[PDB]
Amino acid sequence: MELKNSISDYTEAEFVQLLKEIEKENVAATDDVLDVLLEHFVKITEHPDGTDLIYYPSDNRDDSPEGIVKEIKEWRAANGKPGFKQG
Amino acid sequence: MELKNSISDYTEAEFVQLLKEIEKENVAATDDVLDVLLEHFVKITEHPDGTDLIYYPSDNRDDSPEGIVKEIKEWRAANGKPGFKQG
Amino acid sequence: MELKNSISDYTEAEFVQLLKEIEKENVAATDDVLDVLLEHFVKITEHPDGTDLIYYPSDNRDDSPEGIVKEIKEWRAANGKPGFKQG
Amino acid sequence: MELKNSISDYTEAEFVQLLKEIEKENVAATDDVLDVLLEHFVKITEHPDGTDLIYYPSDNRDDSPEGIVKEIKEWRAANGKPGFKQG
Repeated sequence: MELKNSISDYTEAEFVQLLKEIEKENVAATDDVLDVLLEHFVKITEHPDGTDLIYYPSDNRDDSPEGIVKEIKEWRAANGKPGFKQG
Repeated sequence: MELKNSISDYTEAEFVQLLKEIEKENVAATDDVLDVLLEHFVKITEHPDGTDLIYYPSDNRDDSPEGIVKEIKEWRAANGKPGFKQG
Repeated sequence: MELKNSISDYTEAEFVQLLKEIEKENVAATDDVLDVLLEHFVKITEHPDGTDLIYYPSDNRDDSPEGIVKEIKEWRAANGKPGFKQG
Repeated sequence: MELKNSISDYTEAEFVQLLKEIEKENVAATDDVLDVLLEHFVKITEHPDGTDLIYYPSDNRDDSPEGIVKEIKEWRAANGKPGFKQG
């Protein structure tokens, strides 16, 4: 197992792909994979709003993976915390 | 016959027409009008790629006035920037 | 922190200010801050010449912050890239 | 010209000098320069508490460039990550 524990463990491209899986499982017949991916997303982002980031986007941004990534990046910088794996 | 300050001064159809006009200017005798048009495109879109959206387009997107508009709306939306006027 | 990952995040004045700091750090007894600012400069400008603009000015151009800024301004404009924020 | 891409490029003494300048930059009304140094700090250390290390120090160690450096050193060694250049 090649486990990712924090956001620095990720690159903006790998995180975008994790968000695409979530979108894929959101439309899936069952929520079994979805429930686990949501828990992982909440744990690696450390953002207080949790899954609200996915389900309730602020009016300005959209709920695309890129818009969510931009939201996280901005909030990590604002709070002086490390972001993704820079590349 | 209006001076357009930003993207919110354009409806999407109007912008697609502007792109069509850029195409014709591309084959005109001089670049005098083309250059003013290209500078304006950069100004209103604010996209990092600039005129590359027209000339060295993303492969995962269709090279057409509509493929161009799509990319523009998506990048702006993802980035929290205002889009086109309604029409 | 506030992220400024693009030239459009700076007005020309803020950029001249940035260059003024580089000018100061360039003659300082320590180079630590200088090196961080030089990498930022190259990354936000995207100019193929990089730091040569600061150290090796063209024959009619200056290595003053105002002249380096003018050179970036024209270069991006000529190449269909977005410019400085409003101011 | 080498560019300090990681903590491996810094000896402890250089890093300390870097934090000393960040601490005066707080005196600097150019948050633009300070924000660039802070982004670099967070990037090279990859420590969880990011800028908290400098601003909201744990009252467990000393609030000084040398105290911040010992902690990073400690955390990196505890985490199996590369440390500072020897010198």
